Amino acid sequence: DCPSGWSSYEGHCYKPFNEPKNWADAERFCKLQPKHSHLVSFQSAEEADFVVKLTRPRLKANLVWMGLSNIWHGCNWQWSDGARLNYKDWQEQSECLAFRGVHTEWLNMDCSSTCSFVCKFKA
Amino acid sequence: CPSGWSSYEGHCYKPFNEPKNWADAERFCKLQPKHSHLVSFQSAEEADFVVKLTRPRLKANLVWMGLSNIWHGCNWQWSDGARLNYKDWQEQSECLAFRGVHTEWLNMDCSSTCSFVCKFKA
Amino acid sequence: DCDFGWSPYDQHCYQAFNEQKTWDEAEKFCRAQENGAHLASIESNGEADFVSWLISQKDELADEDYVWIGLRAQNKEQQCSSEWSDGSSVSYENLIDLHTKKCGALEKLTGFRKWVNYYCEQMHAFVCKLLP
Amino acid sequence: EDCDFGWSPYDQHCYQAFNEQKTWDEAEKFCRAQENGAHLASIESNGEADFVSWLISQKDELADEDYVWIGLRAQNKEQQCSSEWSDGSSVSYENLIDLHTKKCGALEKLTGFRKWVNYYCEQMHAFVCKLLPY
Repeated sequence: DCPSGWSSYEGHCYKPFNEPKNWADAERFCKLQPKHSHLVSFQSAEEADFVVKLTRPRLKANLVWMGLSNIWHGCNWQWSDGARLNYKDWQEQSECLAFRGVHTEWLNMDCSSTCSFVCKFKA
Repeated sequence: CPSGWSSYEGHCYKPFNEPKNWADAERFCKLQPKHSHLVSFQSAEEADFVVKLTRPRLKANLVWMGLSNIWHGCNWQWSDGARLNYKDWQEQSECLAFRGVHTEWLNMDCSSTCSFVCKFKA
Repeated sequence: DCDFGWSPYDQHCYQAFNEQKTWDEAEKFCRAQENGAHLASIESNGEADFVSWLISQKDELADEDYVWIGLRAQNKEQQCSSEWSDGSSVSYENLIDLHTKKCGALEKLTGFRKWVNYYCEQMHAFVCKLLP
Repeated sequence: EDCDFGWSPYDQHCYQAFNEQKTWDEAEKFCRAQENGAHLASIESNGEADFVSWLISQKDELADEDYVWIGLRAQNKEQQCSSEWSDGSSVSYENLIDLHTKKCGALEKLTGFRKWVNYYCEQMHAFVCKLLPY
């Protein structure tokens, strides 16, 4: 079961927050909850639908963080000519994933953007 | 280069208008007095030379080059990571050809019949 | 058990979608279904037949000539012959006006059974497969 | 050896910046059709980064371009490269249907055509070819 202000779906508890935060601050806010939580993860379409039913009333059209960060690191970048990728000069930016409180489709956002969020833990 | 063959950068070339499939063309090149192969292109300048050579008698006919079965060796895999044990491919092979007036490559069934050019190192 | 809209065969669930999408978008669409499906892999004659039947029963697919399945070439090259018949390696190539065929499809002309390689960016119906 | 007409020498390679706007894949294909088989430029040192930035800056026709393709390409097949959620679970379900691939590298006008950025592969932009003549 779920504490007051949280909602239950298949053994987990979920709560949306409106306070805009960057990804790292949002994830930390969930981690500071009395039951240590995380930004929402989606394991199914039915789970995503439930979550947007939660966000729709108060988060509305706001962007909402989900628990995937730095999505362009780990892509196994290589040179088309087969040269060694030893020298590096990437811009220092990272992107994280978000959804709209209205829709389940994912969106890439700069990790320093401030968005609403939803926290999740297992009951 | 010997009589009937044309010279370019240390290699010898000869165009043939007799339509053959890819394998029969390649075989034919191998069976000439100087053992040759279907033409290979190592630069754009070489492709330009060959097209100059073909234009007069082969014209807009498709002309084979020495690349065969181009869709085999692509490391085909399943997007879900399943083992590719069972195979149910259509039996078809493609090979590459060029038009006798332009350097752009075209993928063709290897059993189509095209003109061709042979090549060997002098 | 399969969910609504899906058809069972030998422990997996399948659905043919009539929405025409590129191979990549079709795969992305399958990943957004249920607990994350993929384009169908075909691992036996019996599965090959069932997927053919599945396609044949989609009335919306009557005008459709190719249907995407999950076969994808992993080689980065635009054509997969790395040597010329003369033994030399391929470096120069003029593939400017040619589209590559690095994705696998089932085709109406051959009864949606035999696999054919085809152009990834062409837009076609597709079949997803999952474990329920 | 020797750079052909239109190509610029730096160290042992020849380079050319093209204002023809092409997708990443078309740009790589076009480079492979040049001379003895060029490729989109790899950048392997600070001096080469300086050189490529200068070369783009020398191209009058590239005045209003925002991105210029170079040969950086992601090899991971996934459409986003985080395979674990922050909660530790593996990614299976994904809902990327509205988005487009960002797995190609470019130089960008905003930062002087020096720092690498990733951008959308199917967008048409100017590009730079690098050749080892032979």
